[PDB]
Amino acid sequence: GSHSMRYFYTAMSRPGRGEPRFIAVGYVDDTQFVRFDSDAASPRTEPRAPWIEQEGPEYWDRNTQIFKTNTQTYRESLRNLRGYYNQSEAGSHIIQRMYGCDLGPDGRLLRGHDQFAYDGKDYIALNEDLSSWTAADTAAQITQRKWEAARVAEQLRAYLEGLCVEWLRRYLENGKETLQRADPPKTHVTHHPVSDHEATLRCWALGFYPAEITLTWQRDGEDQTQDTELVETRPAGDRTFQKWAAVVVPSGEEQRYTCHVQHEGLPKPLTLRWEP
Amino acid sequence: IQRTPKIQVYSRHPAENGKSNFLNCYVSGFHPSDIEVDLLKNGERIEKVEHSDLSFSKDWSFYLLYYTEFTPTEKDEYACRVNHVTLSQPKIVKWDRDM
Amino acid sequence: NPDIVYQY
Repeated sequence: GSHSMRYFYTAMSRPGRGEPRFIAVGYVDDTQFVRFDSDAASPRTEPRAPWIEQEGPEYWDRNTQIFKTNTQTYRESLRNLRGYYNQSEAGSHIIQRMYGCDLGPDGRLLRGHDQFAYDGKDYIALNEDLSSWTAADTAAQITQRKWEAARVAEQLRAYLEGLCVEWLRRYLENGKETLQRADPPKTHVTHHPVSDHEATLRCWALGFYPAEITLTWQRDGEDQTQDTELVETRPAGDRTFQKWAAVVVPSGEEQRYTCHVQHEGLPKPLTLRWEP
Repeated sequence: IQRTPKIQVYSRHPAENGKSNFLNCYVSGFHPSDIEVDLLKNGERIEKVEHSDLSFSKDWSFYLLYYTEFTPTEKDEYACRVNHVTLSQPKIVKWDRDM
Repeated sequence: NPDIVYQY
């Protein structure tokens, strides 16, 4: 299947409550495998998936050194961005970074990613070409000029096409029993009368991995997009995810509705109905 | 600047009275990242609650899972109480085993 | 493994 590696960094200032917190998490698909938190009693890169534990001492020391350097760099970036936006020293601000690589089903690089946000708004992003930038505003253009002068895009391209892809392939092999195992959803339809006139039909998908799924209701073979209440896919806490889609149907008309399930772990897409 | 959290309260496994399970409170779609989440049992704060490491979605919004071991029963009421800068008062979302 | 590439 298709796989990706992503790192998510968040630096948050908190004036009057010490220096900005820096947190980094690493994921392979929907599985987190590392964390670093500058607010931990003894900040260090910690394993969060069993297959990463086999990495040696140099791995944990090297990752810690990088995240500790990033902690200092991001506190400087927060100071710079407060000035680029003429903001007072009173408020709390957040910088976020996401980056990583996507591989196709053959293990070949599909594309790289490297983007940033300031206070939850897009700030700067490395374009798909891994050579040019898209700045959201005149403040991000200052960062773009600094990064263009320092050949940052060239270093990121080298990482995204090289080390990102090599480490992702290694993690995929080390954790092949889980990372490369798609667990299909366990599916069922529940019926809940709302009144004498209507009932809710709820189509459940439980125990699936990865998180990507498609769950829809059709009425006489027609998509009920506007009438379906679709909850966000949510983690069960054991690596798996859950999701449901609900439609309110007139009493007696339940057999006109079918629930449709698409998931990587399903050989063929499922069609379910309420089974009274 | 600024997004209110979405809240879901649910069990890890299908709920069976007298059988040990995990009560989850998933908070997502919020910005900034500071958030207060409590799991409640009959309106009282459950003391031993774990949470996932802070992460975020493609739209930059944060998400966290708060969880604890619980044994559901017919009479015990469970809930999740959430406060965020976007909320004037804490939001309570009751656990309903059908959702 | 993370990258080793900057202040804004």
